[PDB]
Amino acid sequence: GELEALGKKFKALAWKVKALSKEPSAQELEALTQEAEALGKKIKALAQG
Amino acid sequence: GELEALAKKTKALTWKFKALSKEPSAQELEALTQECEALGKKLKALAQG
Repeated sequence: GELEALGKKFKALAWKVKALSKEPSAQELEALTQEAEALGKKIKALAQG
Repeated sequence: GELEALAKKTKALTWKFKALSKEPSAQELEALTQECEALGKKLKALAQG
C-alpha cells in the first residue's frame, strides 16, 4: 500500500543524495528538498493520530 | 507507536534538507543519505507488518 510506496520513494531519494558530489547546485538541493517536503506531507497525512 | 516515530523522523529529515548550507559538507550529505534510506527501510518493514 501507501507505506510500501512511500518507502520506495524514500529509497529513491536516498540514491539522489548519494549521487551528489562536491558543491551541488542550488537548483539540485532545492529539488531534493522539495521532494522530501512532498513525501513529508504524505507521511504527515498517513500518520495523523 | 511506529507511525508517530516515523512522522517525527520525517520531520527531522525535511528540516535537515531545509537547513542545508549553500555548500553542504560531504558528511552532512552522507547523513541525509542514511536518514532517507533508514526511513525507506522502516516504511517497507511496517508495510510487511
